[PDB]
Amino acid sequence: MSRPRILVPGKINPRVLERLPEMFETVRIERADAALVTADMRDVSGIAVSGKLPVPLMDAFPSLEIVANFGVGYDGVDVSRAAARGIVVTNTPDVLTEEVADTAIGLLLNTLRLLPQAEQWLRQGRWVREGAFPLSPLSLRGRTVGLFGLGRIGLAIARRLEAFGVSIAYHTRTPREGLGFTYHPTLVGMAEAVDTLIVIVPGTLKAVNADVLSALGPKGVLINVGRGSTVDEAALVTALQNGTIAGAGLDVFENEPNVPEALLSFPNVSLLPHVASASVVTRNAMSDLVVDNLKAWFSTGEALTPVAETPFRRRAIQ
Amino acid sequence: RPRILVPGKINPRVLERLPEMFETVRIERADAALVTADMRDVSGIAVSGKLPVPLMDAFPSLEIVANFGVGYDGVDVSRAAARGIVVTNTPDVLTEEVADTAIGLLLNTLRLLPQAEQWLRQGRWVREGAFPLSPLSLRGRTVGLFGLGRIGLAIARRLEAFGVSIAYHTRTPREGLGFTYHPTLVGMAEAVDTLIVIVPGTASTLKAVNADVLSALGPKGVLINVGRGSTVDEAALVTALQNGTIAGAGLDVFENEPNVPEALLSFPNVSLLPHVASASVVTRNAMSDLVVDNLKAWFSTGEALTPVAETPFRRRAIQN
Ligand SMILES: [Cl-]
Ligand SMILES: [Cl-]
Ligand code: NA
Ligand code: NA
Ligand code: NA
Repeated sequence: MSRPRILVPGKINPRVLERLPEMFETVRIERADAALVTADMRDVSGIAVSGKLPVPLMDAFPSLEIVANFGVGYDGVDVSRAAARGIVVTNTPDVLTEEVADTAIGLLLNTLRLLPQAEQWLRQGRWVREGAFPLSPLSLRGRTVGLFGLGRIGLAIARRLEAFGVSIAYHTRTPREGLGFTYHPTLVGMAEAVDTLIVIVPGTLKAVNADVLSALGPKGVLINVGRGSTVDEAALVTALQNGTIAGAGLDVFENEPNVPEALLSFPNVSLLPHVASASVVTRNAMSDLVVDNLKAWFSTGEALTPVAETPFRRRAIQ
Repeated sequence: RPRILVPGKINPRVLERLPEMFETVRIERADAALVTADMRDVSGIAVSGKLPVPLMDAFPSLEIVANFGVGYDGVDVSRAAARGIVVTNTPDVLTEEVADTAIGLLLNTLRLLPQAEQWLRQGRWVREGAFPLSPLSLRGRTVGLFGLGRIGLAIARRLEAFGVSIAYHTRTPREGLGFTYHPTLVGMAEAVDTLIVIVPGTASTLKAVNADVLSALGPKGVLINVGRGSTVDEAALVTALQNGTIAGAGLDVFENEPNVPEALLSFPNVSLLPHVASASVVTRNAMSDLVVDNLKAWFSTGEALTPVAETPFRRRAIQN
């Protein structure tokens, strides 16, 4: 049994490790580091990876055909270099869409209604000793929501928001035919028109800058759920400090896991440690898609979810 | 001008607007001992919470009690009805806000968002790494509503957009709705994994969510209570959580508020809120406006806006 050999560098969801033996021999190295590649490993034809895949590691495998990335985001893979070598890169879209949309709505409600702070009030004994938690100055009722980015996650968020009875707008570079939402050709224009901005664009130039936050306005609320941040964190802190905007909810940050100290001090801010897809069920589905991409490639010659930059079918082997 | 008693604490918007038509009479607590002789010309009450019968019966010219809240358990409505006194509540203006809170509480219970936030704020994301993956999720869940009404329909509307199936239990089915009806609470709890309690709290629904219901809900079961605390058998809930009979709970209401038993505070799979279902400034302002506009409508048009079912009275001797 000469089964294809798949490298796994460093940590990965254990479900990937569990399922690879269905078709593959797994080659483990402790870190994503070309120094750890031995001569025997040079027949490796696939990689399964979560996070950074340095180019020297990728280029240590002359027979490499496919990189199966864990996550919808694949920033850690040099896709231009992969494309140049005819290497297919796959990601995990679709299976996490609904879970991410759920998290975004949860974060929005927690930011507006202060539910985590209400719970802390109760757990600190203050309901007993001091009385009712103060009324939340904000609410979802009567708000107008602007989506920066659409895609499948944006459509899923928009679908939820319609059912809460809020008006919905969106900004993308091109409008979507068919949708009954208001399209804004510019980000600043949309931020002007709405009081609630939800950032779902993947996110070096931070598009949500001082000008955008100022347009959002004094009743404005910013929600960021990304794979990276396109929010100018220093500009956000300044806006919150000065009352330029009314509140914010953030699941993603410029330099995770580090959150600037100033953001932790505001009473009108909700902070989450990048939990958008972090359920057992959804991370299991992401793991399954990594493995099923590899299985499709080696049993049929085409991947399930290849990225846009690598539209390749499997080549002949001599 | 008609004189309106306000006993104890009430949203300041009520106090602000009463002078549009009324003289306000304030007493520090809802206690008949605080009523003086010159207050006996009072013709209306605006009240939040309990209105003891001796306080209500201290006012021989009382015509109307405008209750702050959709619930009016604190008013003895049968005694009011016997005296020809109209009681009003504040329905409709809080429905969407309450539905929002229910969905927020559900998501927080399933995905552990408040605990995730505490993990971050305690410095544990930095020092220890990722918050654990949540064992539960809204994905693939089946939701059973105990009670329907306008709040239940608003919750159902939200849940449809999350791609979860909806079932409901009430004493009689509703014609027209495309939700699955369950004739019994235990039967629904068997069929679903998520039970949301919204039913109007009555003597009939008291401790209806009992050991049998929670056991039927099952080991992936989650209980959300945004109705009355007394609809859930609190001791039975604690036992079920302790033993893993159910997987989690989210509670905005309790048997003896503001007291929450110590055992409930210890569970890592439980979200607890201090009765905040309608507690935004915008929604409590709308509730305040409806209290005052009920009083204004009574005295200036001869009928109330939102009289309760037990006191379907219009004001006598008015050319309206
Ligand atoms: Cl994972
Ligand atoms: Cl209030
Ligand atoms: Na704006
Ligand atoms: Na069940
Ligand atoms: Na309630």
